[PDB]
Amino acid sequence: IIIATKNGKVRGMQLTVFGGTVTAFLGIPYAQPPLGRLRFKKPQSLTKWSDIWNATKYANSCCQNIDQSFPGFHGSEMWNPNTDLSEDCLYLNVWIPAPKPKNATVLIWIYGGGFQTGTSSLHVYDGKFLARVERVIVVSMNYRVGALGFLALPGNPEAPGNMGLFDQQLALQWVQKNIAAFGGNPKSVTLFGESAGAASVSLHLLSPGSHSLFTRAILQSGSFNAPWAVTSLYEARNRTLNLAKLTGCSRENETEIIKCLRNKDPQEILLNEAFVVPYGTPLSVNFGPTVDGDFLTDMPDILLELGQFKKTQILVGVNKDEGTAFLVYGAPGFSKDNNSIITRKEFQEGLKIFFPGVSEFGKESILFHYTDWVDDQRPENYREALGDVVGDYNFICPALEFTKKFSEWGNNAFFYYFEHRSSKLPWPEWMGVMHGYEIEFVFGLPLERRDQYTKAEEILSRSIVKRWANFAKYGNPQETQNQSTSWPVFKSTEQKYLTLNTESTRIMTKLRAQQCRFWTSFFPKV
Ligand SMILES: *[C@@H]1O[C@H](CO[C@@H]2O[C@@H](C)[C@@H](O)[C@@H](O)[C@@H]2O)[C@@H](O[C@@H]2O[C@H](CO)[C@@H](O)[C@H](O)[C@H]2NC(C)=O)[C@H](O)[C@H]1NC(C)=O
Ligand SMILES: *[C@@H]1O[C@H](CO[C@@H]2O[C@@H](C)[C@@H](O)[C@@H](O)[C@@H]2O)[C@@H](O[C@@H]2O[C@H](CO)[C@@H](O)[C@H](O)[C@H]2NC(C)=O)[C@H](O)[C@H]1NC(C)=O
Ligand SMILES: CC(C)(C)OC(=O)N1CCC[C@H](C[NH2+]CCOc2cccc3c2ccn3Cc2ccccc2)C1
Ligand SMILES: *[C@@H]1O[C@H](CO[C@@H]2O[C@@H](C)[C@@H](O)[C@@H](O)[C@@H]2O)[C@@H](O)[C@H](O)[C@H]1NC(C)=O
Ligand SMILES: *[C@@H]1O[C@H](CO)[C@@H](O)[C@H](O)[C@H]1NC(C)=O
Ligand SMILES: *[C@@H]1O[C@H](CO)[C@@H](O)[C@H](O)[C@H]1NC(C)=O
Ligand SMILES: *[C@@H]1O[C@H](CO)[C@@H](O)[C@H](O)[C@H]1NC(C)=O
Repeated sequence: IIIATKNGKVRGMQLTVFGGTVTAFLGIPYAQPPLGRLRFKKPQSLTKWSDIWNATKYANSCCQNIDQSFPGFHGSEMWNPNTDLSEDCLYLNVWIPAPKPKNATVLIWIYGGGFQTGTSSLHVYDGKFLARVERVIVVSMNYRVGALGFLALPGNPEAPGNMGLFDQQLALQWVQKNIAAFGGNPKSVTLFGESAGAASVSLHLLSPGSHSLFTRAILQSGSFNAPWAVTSLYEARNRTLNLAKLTGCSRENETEIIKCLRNKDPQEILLNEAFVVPYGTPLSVNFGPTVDGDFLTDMPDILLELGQFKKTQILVGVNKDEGTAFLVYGAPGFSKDNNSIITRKEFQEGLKIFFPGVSEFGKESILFHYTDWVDDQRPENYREALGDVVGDYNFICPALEFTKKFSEWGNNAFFYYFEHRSSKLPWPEWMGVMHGYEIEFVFGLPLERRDQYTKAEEILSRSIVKRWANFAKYGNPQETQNQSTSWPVFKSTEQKYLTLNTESTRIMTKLRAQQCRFWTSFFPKV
């Protein structure tokens, strides 16, 4: 089966899914390979081809450093690239239902990974289940990460910043020009993403050049106002310079620095990325979105606060234990291979790791607000508190504050709190409902009865998949047939949200109220 696109013909492949068929187009190029003279620049439009492009395998993943903290462990290694790294990585995938749809809603996935890592080819991003089950079209794209995707010399078009975001945007563009040929409705496009993918989605809501490239948006465990999601022009330029020094590329002509960085091998840029921040951490967003005056015209907190964003519906949510995963990537006394009971002094040391440039008073105030124990003697008190600190600060309270503020400008918003721990989760139990482990439910992996998910999990994924698809098609994430709890609109006053679990889906109000008044109202002053 061959589809004629604006740039040439592309050949796909047939997939058997649940006694049905899905047509997959894996690895369609959507931009000139950003190579040589093109490294660090915005993505350039693709010159047509005459032949038939074979889009039958995932393309190259973009260059990136790899998580090597747990070699051989599926809990970490399932997130690492599963295709060759290359700078030639600006490709996208398309899953379409078979038989070919007539006017199908399109779902576009944007992966996370702190803007330093990630790839669309991961097993948990397989769109074939959504296409089969809900008859939507699923699109995902690779986008540049790290310095190669977000190196910033603001104003300088040789390295303007936000290239990876313009990569995402050129892909949304491609869907607008082409998806009708695949049976998709370019007027019914829902972006969805997780973590840095969700922050990306929220920034497309703010960027005028994306306003007309999509309809609705879903934000899973991420938003641009998260403290890790936007690099300051101060940090960015200090980081660009440190990368220059580290590679022998320091110059006075800012443009000649870039020319110098353009001759370095991709691996020399990767090696030196970690050290551009003196507070070196494997959790460091070394190179991320900036206020570039192109993609972002202003500081996004101002745009959010003053209503300068796309007026549409959003679906936003978080997981119960967003913070735990990060505790084994540097916090003292923590291990995935034991229950990580930590002392007060280990907790205090963990705050220093996660809040590096923060005053002593700032850290004491975190301790004060998170160590008023319901029981003094519980040995896991400090271990649980540090997880909640990292998750509330980095994910939950920014997503809640994003939703309140977005909804105050009159748009329907829906907030969820995912609290199911996957029965297959390879990480230990004290880690709970981890960051990233709703994704397989969203993509319908538990719908495949053959892979050891329980029956309760099949049903939960089935409902979630239905709610996501109804949100994308109809702006309203209900499951209307199986006497399901109705999902209320999130309002700035009521703050109602829906819990997602295998047992009882219920309606609650004002998630982490006390914790988020601390993080959102007080802590930004310290
Ligand atoms: C901004 O950058 C300077 C320079 O960073 C140093 O050089 C880089 C190539 C890289 O290898 C970093 O690890 C280096 O730290 C920072 O200044 C350094 O600060 C640390 C501690 O703050 C100090 O021990 C070093 O001696 C300093 N080096 C120099 C040359 O001043 C600076 O902290 C960075 N951040 C800010 C906010 O200014
Ligand atoms: C849980 O484990 C951590 C990590 O220690 C490593 O992993 C273990 C599973 C085991 O293989 C150890 O030999 C490894 O070193 C423990 O943290 C260490 O604790 C000891 C004594 O308290 C200390 O000397 C080390 O510096 C610690 N390492 C750190 C902080 O990175 C922790 O004590 C274990 N906790 C429990 C309750 O078992
Ligand atoms: C891949 C996925 C997004 C689904 O889940 C995860 O990332 N993990 C869950 C399990 C551990 C593995 C580490 N992830 C690999 C590299 O990802 C990053 C690199 C750098 C910064 C990052 C990230 C991710 C977030 N931030 C921002 C940040 C948030 C909070 C505290 C400090 C930083 C995967
Ligand atoms: C593109 O593919 C054409 C047909 O390939 C068919 O499907 C793939 C998956 C293989 O199983 C192959 O044996 C089949 O014939 C090729 O004939 C054609 O040469 C390919 N073109 C390029 C440029 O690779
Ligand atoms: C698809 O739906 C849009 C409205 O959402 C409509 O304008 C367009 O003509 C439709 N295209 C079809 C049915 O081919
Ligand atoms: C050097 O800097 C000048 C401005 O001072 C700029 O116009 C020129 O393009 C730069 N040269 C190169 C080779 O980039
Ligand atoms: C509704 O329940 C039926 C069983 O009666 C099940 O087969 C179906 O998948 C459910 N639909 C949704 C959207 O959960």
